[PDB]
Amino acid sequence: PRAPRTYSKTYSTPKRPYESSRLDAELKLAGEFGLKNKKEIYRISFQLSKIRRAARDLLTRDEKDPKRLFEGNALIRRLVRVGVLSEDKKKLDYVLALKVEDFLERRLQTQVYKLGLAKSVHHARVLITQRHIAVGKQIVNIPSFMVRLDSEKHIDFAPTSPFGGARPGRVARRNAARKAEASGE
Amino acid sequence: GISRDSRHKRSATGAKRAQFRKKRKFELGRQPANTKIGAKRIHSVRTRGGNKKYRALRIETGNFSWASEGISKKTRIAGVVYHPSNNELVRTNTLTKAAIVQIDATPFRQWFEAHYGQTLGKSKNAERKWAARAASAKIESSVESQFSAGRLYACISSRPGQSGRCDGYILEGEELAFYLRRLTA
Amino acid sequence: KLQRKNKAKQLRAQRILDSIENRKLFEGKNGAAKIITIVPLVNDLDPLDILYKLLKCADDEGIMDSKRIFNVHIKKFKSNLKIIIPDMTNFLNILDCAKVADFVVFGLSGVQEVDEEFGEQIIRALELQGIASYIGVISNLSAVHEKEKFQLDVKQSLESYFKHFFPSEERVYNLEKNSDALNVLRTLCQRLPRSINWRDNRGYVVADFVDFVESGDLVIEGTVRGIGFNANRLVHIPDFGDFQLNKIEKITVFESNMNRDT
Amino acid sequence: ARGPKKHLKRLAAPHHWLLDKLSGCYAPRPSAGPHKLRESLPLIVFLRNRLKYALNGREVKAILMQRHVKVDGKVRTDTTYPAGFMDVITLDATNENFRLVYDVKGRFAVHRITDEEASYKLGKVKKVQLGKKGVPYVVTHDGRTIRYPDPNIKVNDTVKIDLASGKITDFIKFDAGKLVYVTGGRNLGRIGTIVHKERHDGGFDLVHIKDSLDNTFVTRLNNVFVIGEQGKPYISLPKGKGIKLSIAEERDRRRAQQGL
RNA sequence: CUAGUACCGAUUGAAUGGCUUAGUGAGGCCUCAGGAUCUGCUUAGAGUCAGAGCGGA
RNA sequence: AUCUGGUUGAUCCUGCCAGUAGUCAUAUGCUUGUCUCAAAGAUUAAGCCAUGCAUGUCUAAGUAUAAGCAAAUACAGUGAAACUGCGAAUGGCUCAUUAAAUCAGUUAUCGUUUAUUUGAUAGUUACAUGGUAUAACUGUGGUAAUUCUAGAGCUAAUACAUGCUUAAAAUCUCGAAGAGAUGUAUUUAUUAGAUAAAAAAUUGAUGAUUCAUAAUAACUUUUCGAAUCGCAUGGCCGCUGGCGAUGGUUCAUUCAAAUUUCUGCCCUAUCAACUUUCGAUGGUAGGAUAGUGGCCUACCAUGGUUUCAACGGGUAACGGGGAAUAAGGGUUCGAUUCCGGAGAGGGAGCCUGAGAAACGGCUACCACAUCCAAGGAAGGCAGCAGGCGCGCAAAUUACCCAAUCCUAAUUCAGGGAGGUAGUGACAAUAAAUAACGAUACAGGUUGUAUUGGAAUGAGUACAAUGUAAAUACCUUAACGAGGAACAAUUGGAGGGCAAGUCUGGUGAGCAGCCGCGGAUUCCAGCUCCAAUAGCGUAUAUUAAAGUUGUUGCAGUUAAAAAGCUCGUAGUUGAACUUUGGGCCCGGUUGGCCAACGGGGCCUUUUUUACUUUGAAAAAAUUAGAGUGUUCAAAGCAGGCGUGCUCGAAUAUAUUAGCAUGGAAUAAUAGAAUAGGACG
Repeated sequence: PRAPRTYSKTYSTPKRPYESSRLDAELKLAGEFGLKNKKEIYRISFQLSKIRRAARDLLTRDEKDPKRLFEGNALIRRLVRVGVLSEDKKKLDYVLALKVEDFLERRLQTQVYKLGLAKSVHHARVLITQRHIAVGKQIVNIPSFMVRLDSEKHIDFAPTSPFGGARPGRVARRNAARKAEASGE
Repeated sequence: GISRDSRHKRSATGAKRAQFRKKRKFELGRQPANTKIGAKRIHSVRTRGGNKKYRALRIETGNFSWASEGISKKTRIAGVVYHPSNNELVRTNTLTKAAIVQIDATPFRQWFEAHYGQTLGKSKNAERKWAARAASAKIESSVESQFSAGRLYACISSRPGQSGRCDGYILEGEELAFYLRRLTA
Repeated sequence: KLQRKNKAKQLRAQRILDSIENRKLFEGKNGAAKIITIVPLVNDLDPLDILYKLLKCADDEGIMDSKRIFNVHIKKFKSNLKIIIPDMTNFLNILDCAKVADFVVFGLSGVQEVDEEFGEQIIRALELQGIASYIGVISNLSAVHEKEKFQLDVKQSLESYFKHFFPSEERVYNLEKNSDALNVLRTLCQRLPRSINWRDNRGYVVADFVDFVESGDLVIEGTVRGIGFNANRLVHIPDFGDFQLNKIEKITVFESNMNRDT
Repeated sequence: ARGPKKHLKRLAAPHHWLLDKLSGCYAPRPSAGPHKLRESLPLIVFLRNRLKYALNGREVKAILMQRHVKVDGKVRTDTTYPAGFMDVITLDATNENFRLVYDVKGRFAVHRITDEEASYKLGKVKKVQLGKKGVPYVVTHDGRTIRYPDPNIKVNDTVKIDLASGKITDFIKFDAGKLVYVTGGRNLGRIGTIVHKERHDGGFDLVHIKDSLDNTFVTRLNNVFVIGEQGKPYISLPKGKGIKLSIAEERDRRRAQQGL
């Protein structure tokens, strides 16, 4: 038979369910950034967990070990590109100081709010899912899309929508027609 | 049929073994030839790879070497006289490798008396040859005394059941003394 | 290990012999017929459409009349079937017909949905007296064709409805498709029904013919299906009450020996 | 199994062919021929996957049956014919010639050669012996047998063969200071010069190699192929001269040039 | 009264499996024989007219 | 990584239990809108099977008078049947047996067979031989019946069987000259295949050979050494010639097979002695095999294994790459996508062939079981689809060779191998169920209620795209929301453990545990909490668990030091032998200098364990570098002008074997009747 397709699980569940102090901290993030699930938080903390595991491992290696040089530089370079880590803090020891809010701040859903365009993080989510936002030429409709530092110049309304320059939507057209027809009465 | 596998034997510790697999074809054996003196009868058998073996059943003449004289002659085989492996082979006149047999002497005498010009018991071209050879006309007394009866002792050196033919050499020296003791005992 | 294995093997031999002992009753033309009853839940359907579409897949037109009971042998499955059709005017006669069946075939319409005042009351009542087995069938789904996806939308609705009463079943066949109708026919021939506890502890038979003799001596012939009969017993007929049998014969004779109940 | 096997499941194929995982269940099994299975390259893989001249297995057969392709100067039509190291492939239309030789990653390169160089190939001497009637012969790695070799030629030497006629025109002795090509194992594809050899009676001899950046490595003698004198290869080398680079060096060059 | 749980232990009832005493033994294969038939040559039947005798399958 | 609750009226311990989280671990209950991706009759029964299909194949180039078709008087296009050749030993399925067996890594054949591919290689013995010959075909028939087949009349070969033709010389035997013999294969016996170095009375290879190869005398019942096919039509005055196809002897090569060295496996002593008649361990000779060997036979000897666990019993036991569980060490699992082994209801035997002890081949017995004219005939789904039975437990009697590849005399035919769609809450990725103003009221720009325009896909559908043809996705004209009924569930509210002094009833129900009730714990209604297209329960297993403890437990009084002493196997065992000091070179890193490493010179100058470096350890999986699949799980791609061009890295992988540097730690050996060293 054909070779197996590989797949993997992307989140982890907190090991004590009813730790009351934790429940409060999670709900503030969801209200601040307009998330729909706790899973959206678990996903981020799962990624952050693995980054620390790798970084902490490398720090056992001596400086000028060729592996620490090669892979350590890759990891730092890759986080700077998305803007999670400042290019001032461009050193491996600072990777251990990142926290969840550093990643949520970079989601397309929040960037479309900080730029204007929308007027709440709840309004921003609606526009993305309804296909009004484009990055460069490509229409994007996923809220969790991580905006790389180059792309921020190119976020704007899509060419093929109202707000972007196309024809009015289905409901505006219906209203104009009935009123025009009645105005002929 | 017959199988040459090791699987059926006990182990060297004495343990008994369970059956691993059915008998394979690549490990077979076959039944013996048991060739007898008679009149020529030979069959053939188709072996692995498409090769052939010849399986002699009855034989009467062979090729025998006069090794110290350096010549070979075809001659008739008279009978079996001694066998190292099993005395029953003597009773039945069965031929195998290393059987001791008597052979008709007359082809060797006719060669000898022409080659050396001397009885074993005419023209310038002949006399000149005999004169050159005459220095080598001496022969072992234990051999020469056999020619009065017309039969010599010989040993079979071919494998008749594998190759279909019976060949050997005349007993000649320390070997002759050894078998004469065994044979008169 | 050997005697472990041996025991398991000879235990399996009993199970397999036991399965044969059950099946021999239906084994062939020499065996007993299986009693099928058709019950359309909507008058739109006409029960003759149901039976006809089944008989086609038997692939012997010699099978295929002023009557409502039919005896059939199916060469394709070497099986004997008796079909009973009730008179859908007489609600009480429906229950009496379905009371004796091994298989009840429920006819559903794709065009008109069952009415609560009548159609459902059939289903509800049959469940509470008990049913030996049941099959859901559709015969007219192509009457709402536009694309067969529209047929599938309806069929899913009917299955969800049907499963409410019979959660053991998850399929309703479409007889307009040869594959389904053959599948239904195979099941009736091959599979065994459930028992009915209160019925099978009694004896019962269905009349092949009836005859009268002089106050009368009514003769019935048929097949035994319950626990059995004895000539000293008493016999109930649902519309008429209790009566005494005087003789039995096997198609040897048995007679009511008067050392009997009264 | 009761006899020889005709199929090769994908994933079991040699990794240096660079087949993808998902496009099918099977891989082309090489026919019996001049080169060992594990280290040959079937023609289908060359025409389809490397040169892109064909889109399908079917189109590859359409090319071969027109007799456009010849290997070592002879026309071949078997789709799974096993070409191998040092062979010359010629496409007459398009007017192109290629020699099969390894990249430093240990893959067969697409290496173009002139119409002049297509006349000859090199061969490693595998044995030398007397045949019937007492005629001596040599055997090369690609399985040719050549009558009447020069009495100086010995095992492990390398021999230059004219593809027309098929006769020896030159040879080089195995000795220190020769150039070598590594043709197996972890160091496959590197080039250097012989420093010295280790004798191990009843075992495997080892050879010490130095490259032009004076890195050193060791390989079994079986993996060594002589290709010329110091600084004078008898054949055109592939791009990059067989100099291995560390992963840090490669990253720097790409972003320097390709990344400007 | 009924339910549940077991022991012996009678029939071998009537079977299944391991070990074992005695006796027998299908089939193909190898080998000593047999020769329904078919056919070559030969003094010789006629210008196919027989017979004999020496071979092969 | 390092939790919480439960033993006095009141406490601290030991100890076990309950709770919690994961599972490429199965089942099951309630619920279910969108995109991508995808396991699936293993567990019980290696149980039984209706019907259909799964292996055949032709080019210019073996054999054509079809009374086939279609249009160069022997033939000439295309082409059914049939002979001939090749294939059917691969693939696909399953896991019953099997515990030094299979298997893994690492070796060997100087111990052997090999269709095919590739490369070499036969001056040595008629202008074309015969039926000891026949299929398809024509024609006469038998039987209830099958891929049953008889009698008669025709004719081919790359089938079968026979049999010729081509140089010169040299050497040896016999005998003045003459005459005779010699290729290759088979069987035997002899011969060569050299070698450290000097003076007198020609020669190959290996660590290693009875190697490769050659020579002499013979042997064989007599091996091979072209009675074959296509295309083209040249040269010289009836002679000579080209490019291919198919065969054939031996050697080498390739795809392979068989045997084989070293080390490694789960539980059990309520298994301590086991093997040898009837091969157990060894020697000599023979037989048999492709070949080594007690593989088998004759004769002879008395051996072989074991407390460092033999032999016996058990496994709900095919081995490995691997999977789950992340502080570290471990524990549990691996029928199942790749590699190796075994089997085709159970045992045994064998034909054909390069290759089989074959089961979509045959023969017999044992157990099942089909048709019948009752005489006979036929059988093997642990291939694909499907049925019965079993059970907690698993899909359609669908379409196609378009892709991946394989087989054949072959570009063309065939392939349930393989692909496509159907069924599918096994597991995995992304993500709808509403956003924003006005007005009224309250608050400092945020809450609570009447009211208004905008936005969109779920769904449906013209079209194009997709595809072998289709469905769906991606794109799109028209239609498609106000209780936006286009209406989100599953478990809880005393504690462990987030959240009710609410309210009505009652005096069977709840509860893993402690407990409630003759009511904050039941039942009903409000309200509230948690996870959410998902949530609950049962069983097994891992972590928390230091309740299996090497890291790392405990034994006065809580479970646990044997009445006491001796003693074999096993584990363990005191100190000591070249140390110090000078003088050069010297690389790396940081400020000529310092530190840290390394080499050389001088000064009286046997055998193992351990550790470093290197080669090896298949791919997939794991860790990990690059790359806007719209993001992601994935994939191995893809960039740039609008022909050019970078890639498909790297690491890890106990133990055993191989090569190499070191000399601390721990073992072993040496000169004492000197029988010692240097001489």
